Amino acid sequence: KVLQKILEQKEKKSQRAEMLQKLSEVQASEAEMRLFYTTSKLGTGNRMYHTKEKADEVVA
Amino acid sequence: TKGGKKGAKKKVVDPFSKKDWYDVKAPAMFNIRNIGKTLVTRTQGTKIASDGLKGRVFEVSLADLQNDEVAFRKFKLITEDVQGKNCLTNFHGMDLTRDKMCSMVKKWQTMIEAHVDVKTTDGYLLRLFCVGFTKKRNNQIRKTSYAQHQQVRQIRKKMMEIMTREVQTNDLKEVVNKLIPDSIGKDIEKACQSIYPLHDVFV
Amino acid sequence: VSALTKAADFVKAFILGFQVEDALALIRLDDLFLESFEITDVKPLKGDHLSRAIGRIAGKGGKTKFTIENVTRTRIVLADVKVHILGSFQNIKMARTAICNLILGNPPSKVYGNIRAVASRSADRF
Amino acid sequence: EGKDKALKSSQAFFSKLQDQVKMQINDISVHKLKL
Amino acid sequence: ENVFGVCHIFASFNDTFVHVTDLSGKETICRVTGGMKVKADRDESSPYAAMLAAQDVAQRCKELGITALHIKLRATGGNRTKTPGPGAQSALRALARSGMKIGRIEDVTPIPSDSTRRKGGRRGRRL
Amino acid sequence: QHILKNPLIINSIIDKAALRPTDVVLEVGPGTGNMTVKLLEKAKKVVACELDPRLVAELHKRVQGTPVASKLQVLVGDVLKTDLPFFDTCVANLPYQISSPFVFKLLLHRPFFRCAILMFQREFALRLVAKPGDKLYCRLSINTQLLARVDHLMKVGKNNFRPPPKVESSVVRIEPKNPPPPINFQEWDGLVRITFVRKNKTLSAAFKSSAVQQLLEKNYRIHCSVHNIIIPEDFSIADKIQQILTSTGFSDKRARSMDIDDFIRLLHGFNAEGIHFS
Amino acid sequence: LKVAFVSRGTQLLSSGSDGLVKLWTIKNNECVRTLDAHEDKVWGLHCSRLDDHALTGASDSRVILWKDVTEAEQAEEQARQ
RNA sequence: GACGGUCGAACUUGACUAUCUAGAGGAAGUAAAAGUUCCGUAGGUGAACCUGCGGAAGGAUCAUUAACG
RNA sequence: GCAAGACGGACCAGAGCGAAAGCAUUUGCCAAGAAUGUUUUCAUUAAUCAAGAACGAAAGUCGGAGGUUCGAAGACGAUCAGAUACCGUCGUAGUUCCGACCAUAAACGAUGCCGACCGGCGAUGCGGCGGCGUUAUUCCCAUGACCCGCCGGGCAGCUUCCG
Ligand SMILES: [Mg+2]
Ligand SMILES: [Mg+2]
Ligand SMILES: [Mg+2]
Ligand SMILES: [Mg+2]
Ligand SMILES: [Mg+2]
Ligand SMILES: [Mg+2]
Ligand SMILES: [Mg+2]
Ligand SMILES: [Mg+2]
Repeated sequence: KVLQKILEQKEKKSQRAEMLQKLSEVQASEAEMRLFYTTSKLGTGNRMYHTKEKADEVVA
Repeated sequence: TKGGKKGAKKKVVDPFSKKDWYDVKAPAMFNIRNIGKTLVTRTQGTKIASDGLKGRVFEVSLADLQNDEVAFRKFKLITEDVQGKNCLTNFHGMDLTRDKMCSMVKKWQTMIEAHVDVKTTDGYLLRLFCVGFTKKRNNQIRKTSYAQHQQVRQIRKKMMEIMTREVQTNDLKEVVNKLIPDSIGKDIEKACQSIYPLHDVFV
Repeated sequence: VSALTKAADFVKAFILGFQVEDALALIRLDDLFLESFEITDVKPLKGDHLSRAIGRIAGKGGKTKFTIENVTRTRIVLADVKVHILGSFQNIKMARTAICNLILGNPPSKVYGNIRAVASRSADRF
Repeated sequence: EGKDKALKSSQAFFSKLQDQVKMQINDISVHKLKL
Repeated sequence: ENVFGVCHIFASFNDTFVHVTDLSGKETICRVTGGMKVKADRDESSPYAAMLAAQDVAQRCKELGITALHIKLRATGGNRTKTPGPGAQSALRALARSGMKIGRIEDVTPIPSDSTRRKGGRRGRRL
Repeated sequence: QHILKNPLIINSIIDKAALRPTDVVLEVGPGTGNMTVKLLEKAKKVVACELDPRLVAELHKRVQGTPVASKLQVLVGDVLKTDLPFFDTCVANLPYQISSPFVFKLLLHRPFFRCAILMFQREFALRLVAKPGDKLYCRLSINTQLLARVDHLMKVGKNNFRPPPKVESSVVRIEPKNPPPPINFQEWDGLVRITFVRKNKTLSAAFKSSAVQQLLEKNYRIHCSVHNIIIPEDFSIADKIQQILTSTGFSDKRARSMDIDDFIRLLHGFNAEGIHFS
Repeated sequence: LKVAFVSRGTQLLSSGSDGLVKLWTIKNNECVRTLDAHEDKVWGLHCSRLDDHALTGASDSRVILWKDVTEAEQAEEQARQ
């Protein structure tokens, strides 16, 4: 069975290759990143949504 | 140590300048008619002093309404009409003081409570609450005076039918005259002697 | 003018269960106060656990009650689940802290060490 | 120097780590002595 | 005769409220809190702070013709403690010293029949 | 404060570290210096760090009168506050109060270090080395194993410390991965937090949370506005997430049994339909 | 609450919530003088075109006009010596 | 869109010309001031342990109390 | 003044009920039950039990419905005394209901069941019997409250001989 685990190992290595590749193109823009709310503020309740606009600063 | 917000503090003028004093009157049900004074702002325009003055509820001890009556019973009076510096009130409710209720509750006895919803002849719908306590005998050696559950239900059944009958047959004027000396509660105490002796029976 | 108010407090202390000589301080001094609370206020406790809480406050022969009794310069009456405290404002706070620690389960010996430190450190103790 | 702010939470850690990846990707005088 | 008013005393955990209204309780005459007198958070609930608040309230009613007061003592109620604190007692003492006439004393602490869970958990609070 | 008193344990920990002669050793909490003096024999330089000042003076008198005294260098203060000096290996009996922030401080330190030998509480250490499927697999494990290689070396008993604490101890070796994986770390943090609120729940039930659905719907509406995508009136955020979970085949999986590769698959499936956690 | 540059941008005038006005020298980071004439939050602070005079205003209902007396102070100390 | 005329700020490059400030030094003169024990279960990233819910004592009880001129 | 979700203080007792886990607002309905009373009936139909089956606090899992309060987790604000040691604000899952699972607790008298035998003394809850006297009274509803003696089965005590 130890031989089978070695063969199955290459499959995991191979599948990680394109899976990170496919994730790259689907990413969002930088302006879109700043607008999103973060999950770490879920415990605060509805108070995370009182902010109306926050990403108002940018440097060219 | 903290600056606080800019401004955020206004000059305050005296509000008593624009307000007027009114006299509140109790109905003819009680001996004493003048029960105090109240304050209201004048008619500025599109805001009526009479409108804000109506609907106010006053907590008056019955000792302030009768000459020699007990002081642990309170009456609720609500203003209904204004007649030129004379607030005119009507019966709105009745209640007992907190300390009187606290003192009645001992540890080695049974407490029976009942409530009804009965409409008077003149259309007033009322909710009445009654309370009673089991009484120890004069020659009793036993520590506790507990009533069995069927005895409690029989007493509660007699409470409701006495309260119901004494309200729907009379009108609001006659009911209040019964409430002042608590004749309803004393009638209930006599009727329940055959089931289990009781004391401190009150509405 | 304050005569009638002082007398009403005095009889109230006796009704609560305090000694007559003990309550007499309400007349002679002008800054004594009464505080009350329930044992269930500090911790929700039932049955035999509640009984052990009462015993921890009193101690054997009431010595635990007397230990805190003198050091805080206060009179305390334990009426079933109700605790009544007579003393000045600063001294009530010291006694209330010590009694609360006993209910929450601290051993009396640990409580004794703390109250000694608090009393000694306070330079002005009226 | 007050840079323990990144150690407060994991999201603060990843925000600092994300920017530190960016920097790696993007990336006395003789007069005083002789004269 | 004496003009009557109603005075509400709220002895909270960390503050004391002295509030005077009419007999109906709808019109506010004057309110002073313990924090308005003392410049510290230790002593907002001290009996001395309540005494100063009572004197300012008591003198104010004198110009307005109010001479007699009914008193409604109140604690926090609810799940929390049910009895008025020492600050409420000091305020009543100070009010009588000013010469204000005293009516009837009533405790108006909200007493739940049966209430929700109190904060603190199983272990307890106030250590 | 606790002092390790067993010389054999001190020797064994040093043996596990490579400790090349030219290496610079960073040491946190030398204490009396039993572990410190042996490192000075083999290491080019030892940068000790002690918060308590009186121990620093005690450390100096012990090394004084010895040839290795010149190599020792001492910093006084909190290491978490300040930048770490350049070092090759780290061997330290850490104060357990700062066990968590120090590990992430090491992972954030560039230039890279070869390895770090650290002492932790038994419960803390097992969670660090936990693999998927273990009861102790947690959010700390997946984040630490993402950026480093973590191994368990030995267990340390209570008797070895004076005074004896009531918890057990063990030794853990940490080696960072150079370079870190090329993923968006803000997106990675958001996904892991949602799944690990109840790590033994199914993913389908985890995403049915009312708090989670409200957060995901607002982020989706922001994303649609930026790209001018029209949202239908009858759109439900709950149906969209269920379709994504079915497509990835992760609806009945549990976060306790998910490794790093499964989360990457979940991240791409969610990002494909426009759901970005950030 | 307020900071103003004085003496050709070489000294600083500052007001605080306490009611004290502090004069600073930028080179040495040292408070030359502290002025106690207000008991509340000093919201307003202005200086003239010439550095002779300055104005202050606080939450207390008082407005105070200040004038630089450094030149008069140095005259009095020298005459004694 | 095109031309003239008029008043023209603001720019670009050479050449003169006024002040203010930067650090590191060198050679002097004054002065003697100053600084509780556990059970079951569910979690944890300032874990020498903590927390949520429900249990146990295998944990130190003082005082008043029928009615009532 | 209006709405929503939970909760059933004081009376509440070492009292009562249930196989155990457990069980507290009024009124109505449905089925069940202990003890007592019996000059009713059957006539041994019984005891203990591997296998097998029903139930089983709290927490927890799956699918729905809701969400006041409290609240693991998480984010913020602080972090004095000190062997003196875990706060504050917001508050995720949960805590509530309807269905399926899960089958564990210091789930204690740290103590198998059935039967027989083996000391006194009073109280207490229910049922029955007898009674000098007090106290209410019965259209319906109801025939009770206290005091004394006795008999059963319970919940608990104070004292003890032999063993
Ligand atoms: Mg009730
Ligand atoms: Mg359950
Ligand atoms: Mg549940
Ligand atoms: Mg659910
Ligand atoms: Mg149990
Ligand atoms: Mg057993
Ligand atoms: Mg019974
Ligand atoms: Mg009987």
